[PDB]
Amino acid sequence: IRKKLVIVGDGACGKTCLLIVFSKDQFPEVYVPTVFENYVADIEVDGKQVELALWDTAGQEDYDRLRPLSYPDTDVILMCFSIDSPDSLENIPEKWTPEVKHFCPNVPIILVGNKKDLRNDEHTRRELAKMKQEPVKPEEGRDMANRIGAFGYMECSAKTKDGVREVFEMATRAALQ
Amino acid sequence: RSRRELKLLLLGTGESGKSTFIKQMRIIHGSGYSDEDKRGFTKLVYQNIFTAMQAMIRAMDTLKIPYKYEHNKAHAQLVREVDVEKVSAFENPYVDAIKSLWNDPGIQECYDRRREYQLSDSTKYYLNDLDRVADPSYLPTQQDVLRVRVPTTGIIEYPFDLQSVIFRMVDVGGQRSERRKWIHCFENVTSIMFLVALSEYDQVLVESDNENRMEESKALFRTIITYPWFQNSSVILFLNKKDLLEEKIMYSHLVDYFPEYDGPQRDAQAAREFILKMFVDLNPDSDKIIYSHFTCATDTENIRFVFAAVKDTILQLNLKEYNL
Amino acid sequence: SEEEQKKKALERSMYVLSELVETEKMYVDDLGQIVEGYMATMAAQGVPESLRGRDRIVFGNIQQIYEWHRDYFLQELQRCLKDPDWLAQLFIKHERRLHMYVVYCQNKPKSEHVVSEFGDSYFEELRQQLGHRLQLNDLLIKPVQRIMKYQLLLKDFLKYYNRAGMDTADLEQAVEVMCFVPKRCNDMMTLGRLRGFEGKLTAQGKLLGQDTFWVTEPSRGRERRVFLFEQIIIFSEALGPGYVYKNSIKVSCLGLEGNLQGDPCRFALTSRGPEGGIQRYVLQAADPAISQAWIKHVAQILESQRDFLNALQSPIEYQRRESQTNS
Ligand SMILES: Nc1nc2c(ncn2[C@@H]2O[C@H](COP(=O)(O)OP(=O)(O)O)[C@@H](O)[C@H]2O)c(=O)[nH]1
Ligand code: ALF
Ligand SMILES: [Mg+2]
Repeated sequence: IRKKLVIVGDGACGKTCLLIVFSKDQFPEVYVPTVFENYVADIEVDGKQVELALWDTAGQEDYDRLRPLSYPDTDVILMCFSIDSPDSLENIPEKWTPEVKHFCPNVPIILVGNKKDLRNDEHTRRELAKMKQEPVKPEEGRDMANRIGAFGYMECSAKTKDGVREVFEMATRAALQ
Repeated sequence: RSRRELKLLLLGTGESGKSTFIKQMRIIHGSGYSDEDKRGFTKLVYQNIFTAMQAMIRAMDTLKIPYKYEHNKAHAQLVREVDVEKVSAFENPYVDAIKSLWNDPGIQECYDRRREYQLSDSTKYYLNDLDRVADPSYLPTQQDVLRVRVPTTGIIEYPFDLQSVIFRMVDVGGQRSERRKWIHCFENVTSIMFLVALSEYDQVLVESDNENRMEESKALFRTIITYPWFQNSSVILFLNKKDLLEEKIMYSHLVDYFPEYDGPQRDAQAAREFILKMFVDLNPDSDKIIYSHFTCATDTENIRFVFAAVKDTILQLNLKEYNL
Repeated sequence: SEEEQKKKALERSMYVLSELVETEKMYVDDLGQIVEGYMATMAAQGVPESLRGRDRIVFGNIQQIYEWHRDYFLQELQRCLKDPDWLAQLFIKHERRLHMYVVYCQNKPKSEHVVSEFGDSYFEELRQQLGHRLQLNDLLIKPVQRIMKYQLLLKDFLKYYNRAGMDTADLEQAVEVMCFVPKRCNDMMTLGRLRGFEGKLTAQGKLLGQDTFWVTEPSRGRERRVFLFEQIIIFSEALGPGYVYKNSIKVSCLGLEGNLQGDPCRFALTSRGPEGGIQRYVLQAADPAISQAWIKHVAQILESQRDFLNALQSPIEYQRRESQTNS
């Protein structure tokens, strides 16, 4: 039983890194890649041998009408934004949601908060303080997921691999319903 | 929402066989020429003979060639006075005179030196076989119809239904005079059939007589190939009039007109091989092949084979490129 | 503590160049699954009666794309691995060829309608006869993705390879050009909804530009969206989107008179043909800086087009000229 997962988000918000960690079980070897060609992976939730297909939208983000070609017959959307960038939390209800629910009506959405490890890191706190912003707390991300109405809000990091498996475990079980 | 049609431009210097292609593509894929259709051309066969003769008659004077048989001085006057646009019968004050002039070794001497003035290519074909034409019961043979010469000044388009696919074959002018108009039929062009007359290598342009006829066929080619609406359209080079080169290359030598050619003399092939090389090298885009074929446009059965093979390539392309 | 980071520019950039080169391969063979797997098998076995009239509409021009990549572009990326300075000049070189992505992108919505409705009970069969892990509708997105991943890979060469030379000018155009191609492809989707125009929009050359104008003529005032291609300019009625044809003027008979009776915002475009009559449309613009832009560009398209003609009538002269431009 195959299903179709398309990912969506702003540029360099850890879309491509998140899929590499799952499809390999390893960090990219200290060269952060760019192209993750469409990977059918063998996941197993609630005892159901799902073969969920993964589609990256890496780069196709300044082109309004071209993304719509990746959306038909879709069963789940891993919409996401970077924790280290409140400007990526801004586009979730602004650009993405309104676009998504048109090309995929009543079809589920999983909000994900990438690179949780970069919340604690001091080098990304002093960098953000310049812009008069701060790392998005979890009690802001949940309220966003509710507001847009996602299947379930999750957080992870491509460096830690933490919550990466559990996000796809949610992405799989969501693809069922 | 079907799209079963395909435009093709025929292009090139004048007198290179663009119209003659259209005649063969008619012979092959169209309705042939009937007897009534041929009888239309007699006026033009008749005309061409005068065009050609008057051409030389004037060449005699221009190049101070002397007539061998005094009695031809008259004959040459009489003929040169004739209005070719009104001539529509080959009757005997003249039929004898043109026969006598053709026979004078002086006129032939002039004809042997034809390079130096504008005489047509089917002059021999006709003036040798006068007696047949001059017959009062003449009716042009398909070959005669293939070898006549009614010069084009107008873009006349000729469609041809062929295996459920239409090829719309455009026939353009040739002299510098006409080439402006060409751009109005550059519209949805699928492929550029470009003709070069292999036997042009030794002549000069009719319109401007300082400039080698290949030098210009060459210039024109690179000029069209460059033009940026033809980058999404294949190019097929038909080096025509091979039969003429094959006979011509025995006297008039290539290397005297193109010194870059380091091959042998009187070698029919070695020449055309080199001439082809000139043109194919002017191909700019290195990701695109530039198909070639040596043709004789007055040889129906050679042309049948060429266009046969050309299609199976043209179709092959435009299928992959989703134009069908 | 300076030049030891200048050499770190190379290695880091070679990893990005080698990704392109090694992804260009997996892409070639992934198109090779489409072309010589699904299309080859379907040609040998036979065409289904439900899908007989629409065999081609599924695979678009994908065969043209494959054979370009395989037999020329890939091979040149391999030359770029052992000569990375040669790369930027190569992406400029073939701006025109990438037109084939436009024809494919526009004919993609049609695949889904010809696949997802007609033969999904048929592509299951071929998928299990060939035996691929990836279902047909996955492999037919490859180019759509690939063309918008060229902007990315080159953009990453620009970060890391800024230090390894100041020919960011060769790579400036190289990146510019490789964003415009996905722009055309993106724009040519909306303009695919142009109803009531005979002629293929695709093969009317580049879509240079478009803007809104008020269109008089001796008067009949009307707000219209004016598309401008290299071969043609179309006048169209906007439907707030999606458009309708109203008038055209092919560049082959175009004429222009700018700054009409003094006004920066007004110009006229004229169609004078060999067989047709004489039409004349007065375009008045919103922003004066949009009017002036158009004059300049159309007055140019013409300037060079009237060069071409003069060179047809005098071709040897004009190729002496161009041979000394080259050298
Ligand atoms: N002997 C010979 N004559 C040819 C050949 N091709 C064309 N001709 C003749 O040369 C003249 C020019 O042909 P045409 O098609 O009208 O030239 P165009 O101006 O390019 O269209 C005609 O009278 C033909 O009979 C050829 O291959 N061999
Ligand atoms: F010189 Al022509 F038709 F091109 F007579
Ligand atoms: Mg002709």
